[PDB]
Amino acid sequence: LTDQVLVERVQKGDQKAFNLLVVRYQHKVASLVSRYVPSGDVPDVVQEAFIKAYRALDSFRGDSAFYTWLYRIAVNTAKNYLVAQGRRLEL
DNA sequence: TGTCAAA
Repeated sequence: LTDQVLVERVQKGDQKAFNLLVVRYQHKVASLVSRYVPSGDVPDVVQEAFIKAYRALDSFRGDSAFYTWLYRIAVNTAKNYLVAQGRRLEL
């Protein structure tokens, strides 16, 4: 089961295939997100990143490895979190 | 909104 096979399966309606991608990548994504947001907020941001990746998977062209695309989604989700945090903290 | 080398 390569990432590409799992992605193809999800794009064909096999939702549970995506759970294998989450199991494969959640530790890496948490580590990445922890570079950007406070430790207590990492799980929330990681969860959002994975939901966004899943819901946008139909638009993923496969012009990179899945993880390359997911990595950038995670970074940008963290960045959006920081913008929202700035607003809430009146920065 | 999009995020597509890899990381």
